[PDB]
Amino acid sequence: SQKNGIATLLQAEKEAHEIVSKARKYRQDKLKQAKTDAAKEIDSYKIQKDKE
Amino acid sequence: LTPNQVNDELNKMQAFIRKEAEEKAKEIQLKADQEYEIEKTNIVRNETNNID
Amino acid sequence: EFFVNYVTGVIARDKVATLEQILWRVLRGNLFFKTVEIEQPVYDVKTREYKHKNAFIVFSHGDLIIKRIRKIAESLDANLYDVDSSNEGRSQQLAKVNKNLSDLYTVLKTTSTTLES
Amino acid sequence: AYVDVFINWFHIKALRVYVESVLRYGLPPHFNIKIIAVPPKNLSKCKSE
Repeated sequence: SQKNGIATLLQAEKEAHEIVSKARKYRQDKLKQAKTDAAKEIDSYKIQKDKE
Repeated sequence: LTPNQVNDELNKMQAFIRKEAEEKAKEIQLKADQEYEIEKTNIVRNETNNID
Repeated sequence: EFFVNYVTGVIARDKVATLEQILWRVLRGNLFFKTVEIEQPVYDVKTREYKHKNAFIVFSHGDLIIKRIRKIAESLDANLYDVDSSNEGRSQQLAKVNKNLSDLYTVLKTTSTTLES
Repeated sequence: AYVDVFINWFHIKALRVYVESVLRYGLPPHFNIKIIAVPPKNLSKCKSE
């Protein structure tokens, strides 16, 4: 009516932006985690085979 | 004017926004963990091939 | 006063209750209806009268359903109004409307003297 | 075929109301619900109350 929007739709916009950012950061940082762990695994195997 | 819709509008709004975000979270988790797994599979074969 | 789906349009002054009940139905016991009668009634061309008209303001979660909303409104009576859920863009709308407002009124007085003479 | 379609014939409307109530009213999950089982010839009678 008067300013119920000020609260309700402000909350809706903030929550929408927060959840989309949450998904984006989750997928991003999980990809980076996969890449870093992959680097670690390849380094470990490389040093193993070099020692052999 | 109408009290019950006032009461339940944001209740249902947030509950279903969170159900949608739960589907989103499970989707991002599934795809990013699959990326993790397939990436490890990709790197291990490459390193093993090279040093073999 | 308010309260990505909000809609706005002209609603017949008399038929406001008909719309309110149609909403009562279509949205199945969930509504946020805010309307005020428009002072200084206006003209028209479909019936060509100094008609008595009102406007509407409603919010709800339906995104695709608004197809039916706008379709029924226009088929009965509606004027599309891209609006803003706050008063910030209110200033932008005031500016853009005032642009043409500053000059609109010329048309008549300009047209007068030529045909007169 | 008749006995088979029997159950779903009204399961459909069961779910219909199951969802119509929730979207209509009240908290999401559940509410009291029941099935009316009465002899005939009192339709408007019952409908009044």
